[PDB]
Amino acid sequence: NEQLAKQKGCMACHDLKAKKVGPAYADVAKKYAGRKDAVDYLAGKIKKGGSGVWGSVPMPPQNVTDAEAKQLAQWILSIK
Ligand code: HEC
Repeated sequence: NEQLAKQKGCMACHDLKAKKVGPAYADVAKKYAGRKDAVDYLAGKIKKGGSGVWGSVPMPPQNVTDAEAKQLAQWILSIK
């Protein structure tokens, strides 16, 4: 929803249409669509991190469960 992206700290480097540090959620959903692994793939870089798709900025790992992480990839996609 929204309170799940604040208490955690994902909005720190993200935002619907507020290009700041990380890739705004909106842009993240546009990068994928119809993929058969957009949930495991996204949530994958969510519970681990990495870089190379948005530049060289190496994103840090996060401490989230595969459940809330799955809701962040399914919710981020539902966002235009
Ligand atoms: C800044 C210190 C960040 C914090 C804190 C979080 N994320 Fe992040 N995220 C960041 C960057 C720089 C990137 C892009 C990697 C790069 O090339 O630099 C990302 C990317 C994501 C993605 C998409 C990755 C993909 O497969 O394209 C997701 C889904 C994502 N981030 C989720 C996420 C969540 C849930 C966070 C809170 C726990 C979070 N990020 C924090 C930078 C930063």
